[PDB]
Amino acid sequence: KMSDVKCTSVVLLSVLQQLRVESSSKLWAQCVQLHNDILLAKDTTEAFEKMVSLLSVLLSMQGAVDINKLCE
Amino acid sequence: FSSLPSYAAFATAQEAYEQAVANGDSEVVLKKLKKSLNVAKSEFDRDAAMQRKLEKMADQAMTQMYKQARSEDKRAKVTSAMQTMLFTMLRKLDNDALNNIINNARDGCVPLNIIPLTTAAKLMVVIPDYNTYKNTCDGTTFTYASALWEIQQVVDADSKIVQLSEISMDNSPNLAWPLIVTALRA
Amino acid sequence: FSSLPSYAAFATAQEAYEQAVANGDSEVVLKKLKKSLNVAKSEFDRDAAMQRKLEKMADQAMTQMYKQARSEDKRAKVTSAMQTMLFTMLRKLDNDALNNIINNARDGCVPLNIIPLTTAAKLMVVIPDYNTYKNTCDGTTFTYASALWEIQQVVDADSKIVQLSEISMDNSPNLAWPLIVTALRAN
Amino acid sequence: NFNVLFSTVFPPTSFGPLVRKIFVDGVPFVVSTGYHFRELGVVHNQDVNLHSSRLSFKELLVYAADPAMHAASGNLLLDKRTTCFSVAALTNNVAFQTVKPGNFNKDFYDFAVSKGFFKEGSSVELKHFFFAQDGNAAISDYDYYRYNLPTMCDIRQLLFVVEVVDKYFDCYDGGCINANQVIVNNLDKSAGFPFNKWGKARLYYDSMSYEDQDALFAYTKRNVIPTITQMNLKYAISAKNRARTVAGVSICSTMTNRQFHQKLLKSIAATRGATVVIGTSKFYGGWHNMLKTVYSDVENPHLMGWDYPKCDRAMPNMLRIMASLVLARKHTTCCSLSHRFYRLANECAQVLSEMVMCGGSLYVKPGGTSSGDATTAYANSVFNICQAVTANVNALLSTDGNKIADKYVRNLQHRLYECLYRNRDVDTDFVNEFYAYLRKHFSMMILSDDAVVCFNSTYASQGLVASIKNFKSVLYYQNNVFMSEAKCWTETDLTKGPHEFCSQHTMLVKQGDDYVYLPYPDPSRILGAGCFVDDIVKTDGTLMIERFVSLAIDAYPLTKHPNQEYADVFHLYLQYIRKLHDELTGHMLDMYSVMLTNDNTSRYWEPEFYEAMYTPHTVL
RNA sequence: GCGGUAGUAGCAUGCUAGGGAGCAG
RNA sequence: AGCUGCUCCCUAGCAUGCUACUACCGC
Ligand SMILES: [Zn+2]
Repeated sequence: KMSDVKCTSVVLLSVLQQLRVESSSKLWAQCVQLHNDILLAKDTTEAFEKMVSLLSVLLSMQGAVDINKLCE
Repeated sequence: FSSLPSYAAFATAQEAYEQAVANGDSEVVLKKLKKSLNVAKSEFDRDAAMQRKLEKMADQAMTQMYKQARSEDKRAKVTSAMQTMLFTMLRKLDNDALNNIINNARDGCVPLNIIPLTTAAKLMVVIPDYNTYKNTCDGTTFTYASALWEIQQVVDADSKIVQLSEISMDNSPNLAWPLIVTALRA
Repeated sequence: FSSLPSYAAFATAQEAYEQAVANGDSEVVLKKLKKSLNVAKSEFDRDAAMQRKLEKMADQAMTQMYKQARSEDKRAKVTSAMQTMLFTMLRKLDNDALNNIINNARDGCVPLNIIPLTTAAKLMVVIPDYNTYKNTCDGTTFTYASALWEIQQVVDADSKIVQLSEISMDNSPNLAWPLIVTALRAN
Repeated sequence: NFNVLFSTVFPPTSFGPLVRKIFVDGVPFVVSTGYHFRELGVVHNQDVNLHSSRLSFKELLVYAADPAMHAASGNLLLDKRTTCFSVAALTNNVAFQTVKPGNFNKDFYDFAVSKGFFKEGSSVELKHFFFAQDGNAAISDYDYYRYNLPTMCDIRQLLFVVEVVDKYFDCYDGGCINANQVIVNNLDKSAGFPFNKWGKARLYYDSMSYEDQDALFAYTKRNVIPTITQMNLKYAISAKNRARTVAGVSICSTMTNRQFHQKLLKSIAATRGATVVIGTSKFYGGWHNMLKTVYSDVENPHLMGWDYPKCDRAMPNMLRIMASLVLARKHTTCCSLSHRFYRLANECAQVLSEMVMCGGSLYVKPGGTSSGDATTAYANSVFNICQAVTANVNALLSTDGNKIADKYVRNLQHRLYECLYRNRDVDTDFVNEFYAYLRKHFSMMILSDDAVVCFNSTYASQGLVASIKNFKSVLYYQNNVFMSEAKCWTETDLTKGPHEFCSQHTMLVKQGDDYVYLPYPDPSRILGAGCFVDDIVKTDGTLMIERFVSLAIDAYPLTKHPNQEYADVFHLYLQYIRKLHDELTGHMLDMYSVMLTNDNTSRYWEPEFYEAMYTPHTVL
């Protein structure tokens, strides 16, 4: 289960980075920090809370049209 | 490779030698067909060698350029494939804490900061309508990210503080609806 | 390989061969026209195969010297670029203060880590946090390297202009914080 | 050794180059006409010339690589992020370089979970990932040079240890070579600063004829050329979040250090059965040869290994100088004496105190080795052997001499102290004797700081040879670091080889009729290389395939591991290669309408191909 | 009937050169 | 954007070597 969290954190940071999020230094520092904690986590719960904290960054933006990319 | 012109000549020579060895008549008359048949495999395996290597040459070059075409078409679409792959993995993940905020953002509750994780610390969640208010905020408690927050500073879009008891259905079309409802974690 | 002295001779030999084969007079005729195709073949052996190798050699040499010509052009271009860089960067350094600091050396050889110290016309500070900012660049003027500098154009990590009133204690967590203060040499 | 002490008193602002304003074509330049080291004193140029008419290509090259006129025309810099002495800022705004995360290759992960991998509670899990770094990543790692302190060395013992370390390197041969004998693999690398603004090393190796290089290399035997060095971050898989920095030296350093050192360098990389094992391969039964070389004849062995914590920055400056001197101790005929001293001065001015250009501004590197110059991998080995001999000397001297019963090592102790402190010149009889004793009781195997030591044990228990505490003490008081006893292991049953060497474990398996030692890797490393990649080319196996072949080659020896969940990695790799091949054929068939008329590719998805590479019969 | 040389094709080994990728310090 | 070292894969070339077929030459 945790491996899914690590892989999706890698993908999330990839999409965020290509979303020109590294042009705001504090934002990029927070994102990189959270990524490195997720990758070095040993239990699944704090991984998930850091995961949702990281996802909130992408959610706050308005570049990824969400109702489309969730076509199910 | 049998559809080459030299194969016909080789076949005629082979038939001639088969007839000769089936008759076994002379010593030199058949030896003619070692000066005319041993040659017949000289303009045959010289013409049927180069074409066979040409076939694999063409195949290897075609594969190389197909791979180059695929490589140029892949690195030019990354910023759609990354998002598709991400959302497929997310819906595979199946965690309620995620689904809550994903649905909420799908209808409008986009937070205006990083969701804090400490028991303290502040959160601000845009709410653009009233039906959205019905599900999330009830009284004084704010339900979001599968957590329990405390409502404190409802405000309209023209930067005017709007009280909590004012929020109701009939008087809802009286406010700048993009509310920014600041709260704190349990 | 079709316009060589040997194509004509081989053609004549084979023409005689076919003419007298259609005639078909004697076995010695066949022997002669076989020993003619078996010598005039040497003619097309070397006249059209060793010259087939000279072309390969000549092409190899021509491409080699083409490559060497390009090699010797790139040298001229890099030389021009390097000399222009030297002559354009020299133009900024020769202030009179450099003359004053070198002429007073016992020999004329001054250390390198004191030339910018006593001659540079602009200082660049980098501060990690407000605590270090207060003990280094507080106010519009400050003194470093036993000189007097005045501050202008304060910027941050995103390289956006930040005015001096913003950097208080409580406003500090709202700034990208490798702040880079640049100052001029007051006199 | 005395200048290292009497230089921590004078201001650190009056060191480095000793530039002077010379005139060329009626224009005043600023060129470096000397140097001022902490450990070598003042050194003056010999062929400096005022009033030059026109500059040649060599003059332009040597005047575009000096930091003198670079720094002397830049704005001052006061940097509070670091404690290292900043110098100047060429630009007008510092640049912050970040490190991106690695890409995900999902299809292989889907295949892995399909076969029953990554189940919770398994012995194989992901640990090697592509970490990311924030803005000020480079400088936060260059700051680690604050672990370098001016150190004093016990000289009356160094002038015995250097003799023994030199005797370790007598079988080889070296000397200066001409321009037409250098060998340069991969001639399309960067050319350092400021040359990387114009082209890779090919242009600078092409535009210079075979006499310009020799004129330059003979010029630096009477002169000093200070250089600037760039610092770059690596982009590679890792098991810890700390970033890695490597130094890209300018072309003017390598272009001459190669000609100086190449004969010796390629004479070490082509010798088999020695102490240093650079060059010897682990394939085709080479690893077994190493392991049986080290076990050679020691009586009651017990293994011992280690690795140095951050070797390149904690290393003092005396040991680097000694290493360079031991490397240059073979030019007894090609160079006279002053050529050798000026070449040593050029080395120390290039890779021991040069002006590091970290980011967009010159800094000053205090000390330690630069990891990207010509001779890191051999200087590290020399320094490692020095540490070993120092530990042996310390352990043999510091022992109650009335307790030793072997009447022969008591005499070794006595004459060892005699030749160490009392005497003044070499005692090659006793140096030979000590070398014999060492190689008889302390067999060794070396790479660049990754060592293995097989020692007689019924001696080290009595302090007659080194132990693992002795390296701790020596590192403490000389290298100025603490050797935590969680990086150095110790084994006692040689039937299992070293616990770890070059990051590969050793297993004794049955090959054919006999027993061999194979190195198997860490399975998480293999799986992490499978999943996490860069670019986008590699999220699709069809375009590459070959990397899976190489990884299956590396991940073979796990097939003989008793642990079940190790061999399945190899089997998964085989099945994935098969799927890749027979889906590539289908895709090409459906785009075109014929297939690969002949391939003979089946050998790739059968174990016979991979088995060949661990059997002693080379087929290169 | 042998030898030798000249040719042509096929095959092997090795050396150099060029390109791609992976591991270790 | 570093210095080495080992290993795989593809192609080219030269040389060497091996084998087969044809021609010439005397013996
Ligand atoms: Zn020499």
